[PDB]
This record gives sequence, C-alpha cells and structure tokens, in this order.
Amino acid sequence: FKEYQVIGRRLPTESVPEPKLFRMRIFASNEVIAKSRYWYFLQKLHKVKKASGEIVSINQINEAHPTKVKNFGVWVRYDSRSGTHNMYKEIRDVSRVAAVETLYQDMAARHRARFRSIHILKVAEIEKTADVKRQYVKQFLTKDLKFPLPHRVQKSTKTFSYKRPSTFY
Amino acid sequence: KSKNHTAHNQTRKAHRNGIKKPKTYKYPSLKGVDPKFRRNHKHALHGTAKALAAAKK
Amino acid sequence: GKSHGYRSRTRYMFQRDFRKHGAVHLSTYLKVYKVGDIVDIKANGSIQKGMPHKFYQGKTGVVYNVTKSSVGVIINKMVGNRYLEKRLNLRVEHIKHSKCRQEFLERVKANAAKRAEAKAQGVAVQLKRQPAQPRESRIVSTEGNVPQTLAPVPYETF
Amino acid sequence: VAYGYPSYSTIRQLVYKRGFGKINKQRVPLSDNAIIEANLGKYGILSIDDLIHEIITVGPHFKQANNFLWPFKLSNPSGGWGVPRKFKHFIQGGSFGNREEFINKLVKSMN
RNA sequence: UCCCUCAGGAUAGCAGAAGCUCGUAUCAGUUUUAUGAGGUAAAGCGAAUGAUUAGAGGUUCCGGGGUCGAAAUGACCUUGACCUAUUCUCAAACUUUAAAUAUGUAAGAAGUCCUUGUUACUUAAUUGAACGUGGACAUUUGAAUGAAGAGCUUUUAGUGGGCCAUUUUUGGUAAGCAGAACUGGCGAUGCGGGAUGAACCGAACGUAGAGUUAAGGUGCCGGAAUACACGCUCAUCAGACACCACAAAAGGUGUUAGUUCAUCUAGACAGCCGGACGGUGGCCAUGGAAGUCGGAAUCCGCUAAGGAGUGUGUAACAACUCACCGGCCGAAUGAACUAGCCCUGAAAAUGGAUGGCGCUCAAGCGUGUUACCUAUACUCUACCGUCAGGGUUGAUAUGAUGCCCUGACGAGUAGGCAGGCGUGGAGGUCAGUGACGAAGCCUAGACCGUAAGGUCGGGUCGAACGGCCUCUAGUGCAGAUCUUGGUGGUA
RNA sequence: UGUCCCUAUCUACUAUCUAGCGAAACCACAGCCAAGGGAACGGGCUUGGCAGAAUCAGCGGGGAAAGAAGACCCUGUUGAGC
RNA sequence: GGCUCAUGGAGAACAGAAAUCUCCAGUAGAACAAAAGGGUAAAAGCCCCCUUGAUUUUGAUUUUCAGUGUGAAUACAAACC
RNA sequence: CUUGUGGCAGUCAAGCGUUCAUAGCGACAUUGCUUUUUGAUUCUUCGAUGUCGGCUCUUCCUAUCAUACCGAAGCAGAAUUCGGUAAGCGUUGGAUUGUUCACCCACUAAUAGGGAACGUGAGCUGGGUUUAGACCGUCGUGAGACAGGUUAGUUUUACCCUAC
Repeated sequence: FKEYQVIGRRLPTESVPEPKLFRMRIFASNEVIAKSRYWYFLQKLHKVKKASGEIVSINQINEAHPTKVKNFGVWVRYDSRSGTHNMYKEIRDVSRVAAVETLYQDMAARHRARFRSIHILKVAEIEKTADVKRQYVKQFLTKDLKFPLPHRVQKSTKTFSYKRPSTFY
Repeated sequence: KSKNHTAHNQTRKAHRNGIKKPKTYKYPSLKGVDPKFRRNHKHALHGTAKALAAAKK
Repeated sequence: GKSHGYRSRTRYMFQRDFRKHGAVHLSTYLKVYKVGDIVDIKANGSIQKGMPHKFYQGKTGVVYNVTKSSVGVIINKMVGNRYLEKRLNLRVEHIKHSKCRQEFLERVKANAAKRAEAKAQGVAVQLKRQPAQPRESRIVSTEGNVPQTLAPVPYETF
Repeated sequence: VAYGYPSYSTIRQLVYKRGFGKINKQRVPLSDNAIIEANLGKYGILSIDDLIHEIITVGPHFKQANNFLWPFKLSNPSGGWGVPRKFKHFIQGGSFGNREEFINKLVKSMN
C-alpha cells in the first residue's frame, strides 16, 4: 500500500472562478487507484464526478519518522452482510501505511470485510499512553518488556534429517 | 406442442449480408407529386429546352 | 384474439399534453414548407385527418410533394434487412421544421463568411470542427483557496 | 482492452522492432527509411524517427502516420500480467481498462 | 406470410456459385456535435382518476332522538350526509413530473453565393414555385475512426422440431415447467480448465520447432513453492472454489472482533455474612386484606440503609426473606446489543465419495505479495495450401495455363462449388508389355503420393494386358431386421 | 384327507459320467463392482474399490436377456367391418 | 348559425327527493349509437336553417405486408354539386 | 426436476392443564425436512423395460412398537406418558375382501413405519385389471357406450456371460 495526497478542484466554468480545491488522504497501492478512490469519496460528499472535475495534484506522502514505534488509533466503516457498522481498531506499527494494511488484513480476517466493503474514516497516531483503549496494544506498553518464543520450528531444505530435530530456543 | 414466434437470430441474419440504404439518385421520383404542378413543370422544361435551342447559334 | 389496429398501442403518444389541450396556435399554419426541406413527423391527436401511423411518430424525413392542407414526406423504413422509400401524405399540423438542418444551413454561411474574409488577410481559419480536446496545461492558484481536507463520513440511521 | 499513455521510449521500441507499414495493403516490414519517405514523404515524414515523432507528438498528419502503421502484433507479456485474473478492471486488481503510465511497463514486457 | 396448415409445403430470409460495372467511393451492427421523438425504471397522491388508515375543526340547513318547562325551526350528545385543513400506506390495465440503455435525421459539388431564361401552375403584381443559363468559392473537399475493394445482377442448395446462459420478463407453489425481449453460445466445435459433463470459464483449430500466457492451479496422485505475510476455526456430522449438485427461521457465557450506556481510591462485580425498621392496626372495599384482592396515594424519625412493601405464610396476624445499603477482600467491571468462524436446529433407504488419498499455527476460511506449471490461443521461424497484388522469353531454346516476387489467411453439420484418385467399355496414339510368363490372387519386403491411390521385389499361376490424349456409363459400399451364397461363437 | 402347522422318506425315468450321433435361439465389441456426471437407472466414461491360468455342476439377481417394425394412446388429409 | 354541458348553491301557488321558472358558481367532473382508449368548450357537444361529398373518373400513398390480396384509411388531380 | 397436496419436524407462545405458557398440549402466525400419497410436467422408453395383489426370499433406512441402559413428569406403588443413545434383536395366528387400504377376534414383549424398477411373473400364482363369448341396468333411432355390476377366459425360452 501507499498513502497519497489527492487535491481535485472541480471544472472551472466562468461565472464560477476558483472552485474550492478539495484535498484527501487516500490509501491506495498506486496513483490510478488513489485518483479513482478520490472521486469515489467526493461523489459521496459533493455533486461532482470525474467528468465535472479534475485532479490538480497527486503526491505520495511518506512517514514523518518511519522508524518510531506508533500506536495508530484507526476509525473505520465497513459494509457487513446484514448492514453497515462504524468500528474503532488500534494497530501498533512503524508507518501509517503498514498500520493500515494490517487493519485491512485484520478486518478481512475477523469480519470477512473485503477492500470494496471498507472505508478508512481516520488513521490518527495516539500521542500520550493512558489513551490506549484496547488490551491487545496495552500488553506491549509495559515497562522493561521481555518474552520467550517456545517451540522454535527450524525448517530443512532437504527431505531427510538424521538427528531427531529439537524445538529449543 | 410447437412454439409460436421468436425474433432470435433475425438481426444476425439481416446484418450478415444486408442492412443497406436505398442509394438516393439525383432527379428523384416525380410520381405521386401534385398532378397540376407536373402538368405545368413539363411545359416549363420544354420552354427551357426551346430557349437553349434558340441560344445555340 | 390479438389487436393490430391502425391507432393501436397509441394511448399516451397521440395524447395531447398537460394544459396544452384545445386549439392549435396559428404559427403552425403560417409556416411555409417547400420541397427538399427536412421536417419532423409528430401527430396532433386533436386533428384526426392526414395523421401519421405511430411508427412515423418521432421520425424525420424530407418534403417531396406540397399541396393544399398537406405535404408529402419521404421516410426510411427498415423491414428485415433493407430500407424502403415510404411516402407519407401528412396534414401540416402533424409536422414541423428541424433545427437540426437550420443549424447546419447557418454553419454553411458562417464557413462562407470566414473563408471569403480570410482569403485576403492573415490566414489561420481551420474550417473543420474538432471534438473536445484534452485540456491544456494550467496553473491552479491557492491564494485564499488553501485546500479543505475532506474525510469520509461515519454511518448513522436517518 | 488495456490502454494508457505511451512514453517516448516504448513508442520508439515498438516502431523499431514491430514497425510494419500498409503499402497496396500488403503488410510490409519497414527495415529502411526509404520505404517510409516513399509513402509518407507526401506528408513530409522522411524517416523512422520522423514517423515516431508524428505519433509521440500528435501531429497535423497523426491520422496518416497512425493509419499507415499496421496494427502491432504483440506477444503475451514476459513475466506475465501479475494479476491472478486479468478480466477485472485494473483499479480492482485486474488488468483491463486505462492503466495511465503502467501501459509502458506492460507493452515492453509484451514486446 | 399464406395454406383442412400444425410430422408437410409455397414464400421471404440466411447459403454457395457464376459473374458483372467501376476503382478507394461516401459506405459503416461505431463515436462525437446539433436537432427530434418516447411515457418505461424511478418518483407522486397536504396534484386529477381509483384505492385507503387516523383523529381535530365546522357542522346548523340537514338524515337518526329526546335527555327536557306537553312544548321550543331548542341548552348537553351520539350522530349519518357532508365541507375545511392535517394524517398513514398504494396502483399491469392511475398520473403533473420523468431517466439510463436502445432509436429518427443532419454534418455540404446532387454544396453555397450573385445575376438572369421558359411556364398552359400560382400571384394584385414585374410576387413566387420547380428546373435551369451564365459567373464566383476546391490547401481547411466543411466532425472522429475504419475501410478488409465499393456498387449490381442472375440462379439455385439446405432449412422452416431447435435448445441453453447473464440481464429484463409473463403464467405457475414450483419445475431439468410453459411462453416472450436483447445479446452471446450449442446445434454444426475440436483444444486448455471446472474430476466427470452439448451450453459454464479461457480460447476457436493447416503441418512442426522454439518462446510466452489464458482460464485453472503448484502436499501426493499431478507438470508447478509441504512459498512468504497478517488473522480466524478444533467440529463424538468440521471445512474445502463460481454455473453445480443445497440448506432456513430460531438459538449457544464455543471463541474472535466490534457498538451504546452504567459502576470504580475501595470498586462493583465479587462471594460469604448485619439489618430489611418505628409512626402504622396508612384510606376504602370485608366476618376477614394488617407489607403482598386491587383504585390508588408515598411523608418522615435516628437514619449505614430498608417499598406505608419483592417472594413463601395465614381466615386475618405473626414469622422467614428481596431490593436497600453495610464489618471483610483489593485493581477493573455490569448489562444491552452487533457480526465473523464453529456448534445445536440437520431424518431414507447397496457401500461411497472436498475427484481419491489425506490434511488441524492446514493440504480449511478471509486477504495480500512474489515465484512457478501449461492450451490447437499470442510472437518469431520453417514447410503445405488458398486468396490477393505484382514481375517476367526483350533477340534472349528448357515448360506464359510456365517460372518467379510480395502479403494476408486456414474450424465446420446440412449444403454449394472446384481439383483430382479408382472401374466396365469406346476412338486415337506409345511400330507399348507378354508363354525367356499376360491377368488374377498372396506378401509383419521396398519406394512415391496430405489423400483417393500408384509403382516395384518375392511366391503361386498360365493367356492375355497396359501408359497417355479424348468419348461413354448398369462406374467405387459397412450399415438398408438389404439380396444370394458361404461361414462361424454358442458346442 | 400332507392344502396347511412342517416337513420327511421311498420307487421309476431324467439330470450326472461314458461310447456313438449331434442341433437351435441369440451374437456391434463384449462381459467385476461403488459413487459421479450423463438421453435424468453404465460392461465401457471420470474417481475410487481392486485384479492370477483352465474350469465342472447348479442357480435364476443382472445383461433395462430372448420371442414380434406396441395390439393400449396419439398422429396420418392410410384403410377395413359395421 | 346560436348556445353551453355534469353537479352544486340560493330562491317562486298547489309543488314535496323529484313537474316548471329565475339567477350564481361551474376546464368538462357532461355529451358525442356501441367496447375501451384518444380527441373536443363561441366545439366534434345541445337547439335551429338548407341539403345529399353516403356522387362520377380512375391513378398514387399509409397500416397489416411477401412490401401480394382483402378490409379500413390518407392526400391530391379532373368533373359535378 | 418440483412439493402444491400428503407425511413428518421446528421457532414465537394468546392460552388449555385447581393454582401454573411450556409435565403433556397449543391459537394467531411462521421456518423447514421428506419423496412410503396425490398432483404438475413430458426429459428416457411406442422395431415393448411383461401393467395390481398375494406367496417366497434377502438386504437396507430410522421418522423406535417391543427389548438393553438412561433422563423428564401434574413419576408414592403398579401403570402410563414425553424424550436420549440405539436398527443388535424381533415385531404374529385368523374371519370377510382379488384387493393395496380397511375392519373385527385372539395371543404375544410387541403385533412400528418404510425402501430396494410403487423389490421380487425365463420365481410361482392369475383372484383383480384390460382382447375375443355371454347376461343385466342406464344411455344411444341404431351400430354401440359405461374408471357400472356379473360369469367363462393359453402366463413361452437359460445350454450363453456375469453374479451367487
């Protein structure tokens, strides 16, 4: 995935000079998707479609600090089989994009919600700890954390072994 | 016991070798045009023929 | 049995129009039709003489004959795999002129004016029409237009 | 179909390797800028690079240069399409429709 | 379309062939620009027609009556007829409005502009109308794209049971049911895939090589990662790939994620144990009701708190006990919902099928990323053929129906046409072969031909037969419960 | 009164084996199942189960076994008796 | 050529729900031989005046369609009304 | 194929059952499952797949009548009823009827329901059905008709392969 700034305006028809330039923060694997999604969302907010408007700028946005561990509190909306539901999940990751693709995977895994049936309402980094709601994140926010990895499964590149392989670590 | 009517394959049949325009000649069908306009028009054209047969010198 | 009468399936089309009932307005009759003039076919149900078949309702032809209360129109009738030359005899309330051909016949004179002018001047006429060209390179200025960051909406009932 | 915006490089590679012309229809390989300036010298194009010019920059004789060029017979792509199933639209994770700049990559692979 | 038509025919269509007139035209199952037409989807009913629920207001003049001084063209009602402004929900045979997709026409030499000619038509007219004469404007010839040649004609085959699929759709509980609309398919179609399948997906096919892919997959069968990555699921009836070979409502403190509200410095949940009261026999109903027959009220006292009472108990009390707070403990809870995968719901007959095996941080489900395997598809090349456009015996001997150059193409039932193969005879020719062996037959021997077939060697045999150019036909067999004759397996 | 409860036993002639003589019906090719799909009930197809010469006497599940261009029903612009 | 129809409202002896009379509103809610739909308000409706275009001659055109017939219809032309 | 119809089975629970929804039942609704009925259809078969029932005989299904062991109760006992695992085990003798179906008598622990080409005709039987003879009733002028009644009415072949 990638995060893209998409500024589209509206078609400048004289009698209407300087249309109000609407910016988005689309999550998309390339520009051809990032611009198609831009139009999809702005067709749900304003009377304008790709014919009646124009993309004036598309610019990839990178991570401010792409090696600081961050608690991403993401607000999301998804079409279920029966209805639609607004969710709040908390990803812990190193980039906004890496956190979002983990959300898309853990939404697809836990509610069978595929790409077409998910809207990313917001992806806000949680400033101060004690604002982290979910325990599956508050686990990894404990002073002087350590934990083993029992049952270390090494993998051969050959069919036969001679040693009776161990699972120690 | 049978079936009755279908317009299935009838387009395909038509378009295979066909759908064609009627070719549009110059000097069109002057038939079913106002009879008294015709009756006169003859004498007009005969007059123009005599006038160019006079002009040829 | 089945019904295939002349004015069959024509409830709503030979219907008059909402608050446009009653009399035909006289411009209809004062209008002049000549041979080679392209005319529409649209029946006025209030007038039940020289009225066209529902097929020809909506069609456009060209006038071939002109007589007292009526014209004669040539229409293209596809039947199977080939068009025929269908000659109608229509009273003058069931037809009108085509702005189709009016906008062409004024473009001919606009081209004639452009060319006859630009023959004896600095020439860059390009008489042919071109479709909607891919828009040229413009600079969009953000002076009191600092883009509004839109976000998608949460779901709510009503 | 798949379509997009053909770069200079990709156009040059296509008209070089797969340059074929329509001459008395008989689809004839170019192989020589004499064969271009014979048929398209009327319109002022005298070379392979002059033809590639009148395409890459949409010329007054674009129609003529493009209709002269025979429909390119490309092969299937080099490393495949990516795309497990082609016949979805590119945006969905398919291949068909307008792939803006990614046509260049596809076409060189198909070349 | 028509027929005593419905198992059939004529008809038109689709088809083949023979060509022909000319040479990129003004053609196109297409778009654009302009200009029509439409009454379907949607919408509407405080808009008409029709349907339809609810009150409020006026009723006043009027259909039901006194309640009442017998009595009120009357004070209070239920009232029917209505009218007014609101209200809920609807319409294949309602409608103001009104799409999308389909659909008409135009986008120019047969064009435009300026003069002028006849005419028995028309005009009050010297005005028109139709057709012209004579001039003028061809770079942009008056949108895009294509064009494989465009137009024209004659003749004639087969067919006229069709069926299937997404979408629209009628009848019907429904159907692998009946009948429609547009398109695509099977029929008439092989090939790769869905294990298998007429119709699904992918791709349509001369003979080969090489390369690359489609749909589909890559544990083993089985070519191809027991690939990588984040989760979910444990089933004593798991699950496993669209058409497609099923499962529903309703449930689960199974487990995962989520939504809203409430409690926490002793929470509160726990989870054990102190009290649950005085006034007061609270009003009426009654032998009786006193906390619990109910119409209902609801205050206080010290108050840590306790309904003028949540359940057992009595004729009625009394009593035990619930909220309600509290001595104890010590850091998250209480519901009410929502959906994921499982589980219950879940019963049919021979033994049994995610294709089989098996698979449990999968070889399951959801999703992402690469790599990888392979179709008669795509690219390059060879060769075969067909078609098209060309060159060339120009003295130039060896083939002008010849040779050669260049390009594209190749599926096929019914059917058409063309080029050939084979048989009995016929005319001509090779001064053909032949008792030193014709023809016939036999041949896990050979060579030619895409093929029909041809040619040769070996054997047997013993009297005729062949190539080529033409003529002619009782001319080519696997089927007809074919004919005759012979032969079998059963035996 | 073995019709039956409920069967049993016996005799002759068969069958059986031999010498001799020696047919016919039928026969696309044939001959193992389960499911699957499929002209909706397979010997052959797909996926499994499996599978070892030559065979003899019985048997009546199957070969939609054999006998015959359904005689019932419909159609036919086919007839006949009445 | 004159007029306006349904229905409602207010009114005139017998006469009342209904006989006739008068005014006011009245987009058709009437009427037009029938089925249904369309059409129509100084009319296509209702009342009154005169007639016989419901006529002669044959052709072209539209619907059904093979672009055959039949039926029905259209628009002219030439006569006479 | 379908499941209207039939058969069986849930969900909700107004209520019936002194009191008491659910011990046992259950209205108004509503979701299924089955192919032991009957329809709907006409896909297979009209150069035939022998067309009802019974007799015999095997196997299978479970939607369990009995038996084994259990749970529930408006279960004191006995008796019965409602379920669970469960098809291992059995589930009859007769009167009338061709009947399948039905209806009685009697014993039994019980006399459950079904499928397997509505199992089973080269296995039988041939009462019924449905050829030709014949009688009656009603209908038809009549020939004749009747899914009305009645009586008489040929049940062929294995020696082949497979299976056993």
